Amino acid sequence: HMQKVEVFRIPTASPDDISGLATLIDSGKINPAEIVAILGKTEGNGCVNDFTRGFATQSLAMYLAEKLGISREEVVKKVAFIMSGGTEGVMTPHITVFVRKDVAAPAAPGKRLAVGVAFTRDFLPEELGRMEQVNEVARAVKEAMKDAQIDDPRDVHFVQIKCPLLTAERIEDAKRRGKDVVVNDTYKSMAYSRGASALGVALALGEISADKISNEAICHDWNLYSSVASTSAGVELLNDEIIVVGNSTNSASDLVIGHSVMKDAIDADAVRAALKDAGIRSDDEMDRIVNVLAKAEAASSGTVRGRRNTMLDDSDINHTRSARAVVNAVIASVVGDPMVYVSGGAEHQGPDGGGPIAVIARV
Amino acid sequence: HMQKVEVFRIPTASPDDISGLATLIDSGKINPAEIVAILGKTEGNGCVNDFTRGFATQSLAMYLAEKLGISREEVVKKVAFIMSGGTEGVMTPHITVFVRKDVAAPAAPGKRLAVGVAFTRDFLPEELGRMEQVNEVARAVKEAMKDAQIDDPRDVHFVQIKCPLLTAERIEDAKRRGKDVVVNDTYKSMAYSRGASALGVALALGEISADKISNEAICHDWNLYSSVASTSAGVELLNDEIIVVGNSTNSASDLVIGHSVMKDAIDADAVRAALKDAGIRSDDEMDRIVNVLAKAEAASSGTVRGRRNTMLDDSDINHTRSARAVVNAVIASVVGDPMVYVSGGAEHQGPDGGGPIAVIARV
Amino acid sequence: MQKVEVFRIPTASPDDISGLATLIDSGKINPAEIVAILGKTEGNGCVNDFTRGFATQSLAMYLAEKLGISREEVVKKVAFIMSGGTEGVMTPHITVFVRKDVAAPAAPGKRLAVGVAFTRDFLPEELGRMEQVNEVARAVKEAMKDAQIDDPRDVHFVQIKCPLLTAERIEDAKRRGKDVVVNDTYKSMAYSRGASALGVALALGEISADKISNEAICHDWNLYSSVASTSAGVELLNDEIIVVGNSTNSASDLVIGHSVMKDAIDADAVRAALKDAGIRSDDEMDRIVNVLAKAEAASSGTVRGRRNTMLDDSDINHTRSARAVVNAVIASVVGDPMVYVSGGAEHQGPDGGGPIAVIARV
Amino acid sequence: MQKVEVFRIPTASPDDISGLATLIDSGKINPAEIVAILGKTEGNGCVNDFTRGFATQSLAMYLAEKLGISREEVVKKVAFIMSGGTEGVMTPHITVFVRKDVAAPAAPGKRLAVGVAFTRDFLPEELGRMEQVNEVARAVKEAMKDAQIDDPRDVHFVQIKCPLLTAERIEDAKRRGKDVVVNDTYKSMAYSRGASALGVALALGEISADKISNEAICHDWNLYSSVASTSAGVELLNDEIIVVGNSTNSASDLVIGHSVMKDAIDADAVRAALKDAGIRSDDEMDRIVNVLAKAEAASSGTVRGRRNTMLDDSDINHTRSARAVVNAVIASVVGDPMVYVSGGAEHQGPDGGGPIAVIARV
Ligand SMILES: [Ca+2]
Ligand SMILES: [Ca+2]
Ligand SMILES: [Ca+2]
Ligand SMILES: [Ca+2]
Ligand SMILES: [Cl-]
Repeated sequence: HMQKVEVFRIPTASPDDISGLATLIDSGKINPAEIVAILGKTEGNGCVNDFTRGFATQSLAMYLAEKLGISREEVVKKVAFIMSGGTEGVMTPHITVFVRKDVAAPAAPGKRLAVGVAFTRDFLPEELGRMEQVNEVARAVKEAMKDAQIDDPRDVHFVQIKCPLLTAERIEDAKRRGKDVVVNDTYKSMAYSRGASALGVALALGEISADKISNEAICHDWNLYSSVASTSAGVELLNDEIIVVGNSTNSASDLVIGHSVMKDAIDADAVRAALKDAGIRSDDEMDRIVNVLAKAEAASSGTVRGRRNTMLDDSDINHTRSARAVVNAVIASVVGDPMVYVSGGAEHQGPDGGGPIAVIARV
Repeated sequence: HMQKVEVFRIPTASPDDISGLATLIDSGKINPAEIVAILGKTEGNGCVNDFTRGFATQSLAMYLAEKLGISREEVVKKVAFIMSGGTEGVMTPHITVFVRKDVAAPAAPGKRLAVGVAFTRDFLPEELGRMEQVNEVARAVKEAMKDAQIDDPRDVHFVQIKCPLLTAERIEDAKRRGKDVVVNDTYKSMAYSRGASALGVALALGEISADKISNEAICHDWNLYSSVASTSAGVELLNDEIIVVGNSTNSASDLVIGHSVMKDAIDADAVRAALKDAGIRSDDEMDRIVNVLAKAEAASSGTVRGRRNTMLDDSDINHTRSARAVVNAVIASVVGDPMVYVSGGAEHQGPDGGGPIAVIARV
Repeated sequence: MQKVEVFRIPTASPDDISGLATLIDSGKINPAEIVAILGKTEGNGCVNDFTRGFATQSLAMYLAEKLGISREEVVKKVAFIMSGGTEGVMTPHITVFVRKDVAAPAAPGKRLAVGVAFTRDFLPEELGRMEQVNEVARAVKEAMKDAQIDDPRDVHFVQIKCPLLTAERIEDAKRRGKDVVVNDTYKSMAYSRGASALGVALALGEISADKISNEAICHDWNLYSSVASTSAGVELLNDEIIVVGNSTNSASDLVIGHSVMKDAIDADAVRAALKDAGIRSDDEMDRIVNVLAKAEAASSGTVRGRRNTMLDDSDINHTRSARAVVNAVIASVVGDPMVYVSGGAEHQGPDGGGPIAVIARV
Repeated sequence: MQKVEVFRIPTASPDDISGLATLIDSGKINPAEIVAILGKTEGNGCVNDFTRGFATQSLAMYLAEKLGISREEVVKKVAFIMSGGTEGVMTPHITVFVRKDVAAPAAPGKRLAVGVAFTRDFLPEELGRMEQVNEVARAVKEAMKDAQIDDPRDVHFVQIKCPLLTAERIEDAKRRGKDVVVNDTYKSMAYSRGASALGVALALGEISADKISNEAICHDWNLYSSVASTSAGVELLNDEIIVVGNSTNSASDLVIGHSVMKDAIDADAVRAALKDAGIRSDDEMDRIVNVLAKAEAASSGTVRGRRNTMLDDSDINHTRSARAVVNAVIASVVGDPMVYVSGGAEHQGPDGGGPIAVIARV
């Protein structure tokens, strides 16, 4: 069972811009029936009140439903739509479209890019940031691995998740139902949803043993983390959507993925290590990049390499916005291109203050 | 001898503007040795990273030290400096200067304005938002009442407090010392400091019995509140400073204070009730206003009179900023003047979504 | 006979159509008779506010599918004016205008009437200039006819959506060798709003044409309309006009009245607008359908002699602050923060003030 | 013979003088030899940033008390340039310049030299206009003399603090019958920065006087200085100038070099500036005293053909975003986010770029 994955990084002019995707479909380069996932950077604030994420998904679902002659509801059941808000600094809004199809092809000369998709059930507000979310995410990650035809967790290089958050109305509704939520704070709820989801990845991949994970460890024990999880929260969904990206011997793709882990927000060495892991060994081979995907965050200590910063004290600009600008700038300075995927808030994703970074590259 | 309190509401051009106070001192209207407290609205963001509060205090302490021929340290030991940041909407930056004269003259008939000042000990970071802060504030409020020569809590109409907050550096240092702080969030720490301080007022005044107050109730049980507490947090101090304002039979002041409680952020009726309680019975009598002092906040329900608002969901503008703009605008529309004191974050200060409102008026 | 019905509907998010769908499914609203929807959407109300477009897309998709027509036809048939920015306590909502033909006598006197017109698309270099003024003026007169209002004194509110400049549009104009009115995205909203407002004043006879030139736009604050309400967005390239007034040829059980806020804290003008709409005492406040107002920071940096930081605050843009203030003032008078307040009142009321209208049940 | 010593000191808050006090109390700094302090302070770096003034007041009060002189005399003697905005990972700090007269001989080649000069106060209506250009140019020449630098090729960084407009100052100008360069407080910072930078270019011969006019300021991006670094603030009414370069008549154990970032992600220019200061490999990075750079949003709204939102974002002003980006780029090259990055680079390097200098131990 050979599958071919193709990946298209498409600049966008606004959250609702489908024109670049339409161009690739109209020219025959993309059969829209073979799209399995779209990962976006959308130009809202990336925090609670970011409606560019939902706007982008609605616009893509409308377009694809009408191209395929099916309902928007069926498109959303069939295709993962993960919109990561926040395009701070020089970060360029874009979408990354994953196309997958069965092919009649012989055995790869090694392992090549593979992608799998799985969705969880919807969560009650009082399940976010708790073991209910951890365990359901872990189940879905294992399902997505099977979908990708990856049996060895060491061949998984990036697990991208969209997960829910709490709004004031959802917290108050939980209160009226007699239920207490993990945190009575809309912005901080994103951290708990991101972190519980990341711990689900680590559980599913065997990066952390189950006996170490409990409600009390979530967003507290930073010794527990996944080296490939990348999680992103939004008002526009009530479940978790999972994209597993790795390499498989059952892949006929002309692409590979590699990764490293940024030890902190300015770790350009880790960017170069991720490039090398994807087969890019010199600046001359940089044109083989399809995209770079990374997590960024403010370290809980309030410092980087012992130097204070204000990210956790700044009441005007939220810390995930600042972290995204910084890490996108670092990556852009290495690869010469700010149109790369950077997502903020890296709870249990790499060490405290760091985050996984993956590169999808042409062979 | 006999206390006489005079109160001067002075517009400012910037946080460091001492010119209006200097004009009143140079004219002989204010003897600087008789200043006991200054309550400011300063034009920073009113949140964690607001340095206009400390800048204003430093500028006033420098100026008064040089006028009095004493050290800045002595001025700060002797005079309360309470700088409430955040001048959103049309709210006009200003300071309110409290002068206490000792006069060999009769008391005025009835009860007239009286002011008392007390400072607590410094608090360790791990004490903010907990019973150590509640109980020490209650002790100091009783001391300030004695300083004001008010022996009946019913004659206390406004208790204004400045209290500390947590920064990322202070939280990390607490962690290094093996201590758990009340909340691992700088902005939310302001709410816990404000709320514990307000409960200390309620305890001291007999508004709430001690047996109802515990660490678990702080910033949770909104049935517990003071009807006169007004608390404000800042990076620029490590203790609580307290100004008790009320009326005393042993006073020669030509001023009185009255108050009410806003039931919600748009309760103009409560503004008019506070004016009436201070002897202002018609629009023509509003020229007797010296200042209006009020607390404002976002209700935990995310609504006002059943109508949703975004204050608790908005990741760009923090909720205390929004609440200050709203309540200042409401008061300004009643009294015709936006140069009034409005402070945001009213945990245990009036009901959830409301806050105390006092008026100092000429007789 | 014309009969206008108006529904103020709370929304849970920019894309929330549930309240409108409830009214349609119950038979209160025939979707074919909707002529305009005026929204407050919870984005920042400035340049990078996509809640306006998200709301319009969601409503157009819902109505297109209910009516069995294309979204393109819906947007030609219905004015969608989405005013972003729900600061302070201001409650997100939509106001739906329904116009029916009824076989009943016109009501005594004058009753609510509405008209809609659209302009052509504008080139970036036309925004904030006489091209926009004159084309809006033509559309306003067209919308007056649509409303069957002959006397401009019977127009009480003219709501407009107009375009703005983004960095990409400015750069494209540069590449084409064309200078724009201002090389500033946020300020371009002011020029678009102001030129559109002067178009209203021109069409209504509030200001004679000889007084208006490119040089006076966003400069001569003596020139203003007392009924114009303009709002800018990235989501359109033309101007959309809703004229609201009263006509003798109307059978609506609603009326509209208005006043002008002299400044951002002018509660007296709120009460005057209520009275102009027939609400003369507090106990009649439940006859409000909605209140619609413009708010702005005064160029002097003061209100009633008192400084504020609106024009100096680099964190929060001045139209956000003005909306929070004026919504709070109105809410404190009427007891309800779910009213329409739009910021940036260039040539709309005096400098620092803005028109305020009340649609009320008779 | 002049010897310049430079101390980069982390700060805990805008008013933190403890690190400087420690260097004085240990005998490493004689406070009477301080000639300039260049700070990064943690306010927003825009109009309503009072951390800059708070930092200057705190340092002037500390130094006045240590020296037994008045604060007023300290401010007449020492340049205090506080650049607000510490976005991203940028670490608040101050850089203290100490100049000693020493009997030592002629150190081989050229070594670090510093000079200081102040302009007169400007009226608000003078900001962004030729009067500011010309007065700054005269002060830059005076500062070069103070530094004992006669050749403009030996000037590597000219750091300036300059004024801005607030609403109150604009109203003052209007009351006096004057118009200001722009009726926009945030944009006024760009005009003050840009006019000041053109004054540097004029003084250094980087542009000819006949090419500079009021109309060119903040419009002709072909006119720029490759060493000017300008920063605006509410806390002063004049321009303060620090010229940093190398002189044959210097005994400093430090040198300065520079390059120009072509855009906000130009790490090659960071490396070039390091190499120009004698740092030839990653293992010599420990010789850095500080890195000083200008950052800005390009007028095109793009970096290397890729769109960004810096000029469209109504929540976060573009100089805040540019500072975060360029500090992150420099930090990733040198391994330390405690470097000086200032935003808004009008006529400082190309459009979208800015000068970058390195002070390094020999
Ligand atoms: Ca992490
Ligand atoms: Ca309260
Ligand atoms: Ca106006
Ligand atoms: Ca430049
Ligand atoms: Cl109570």
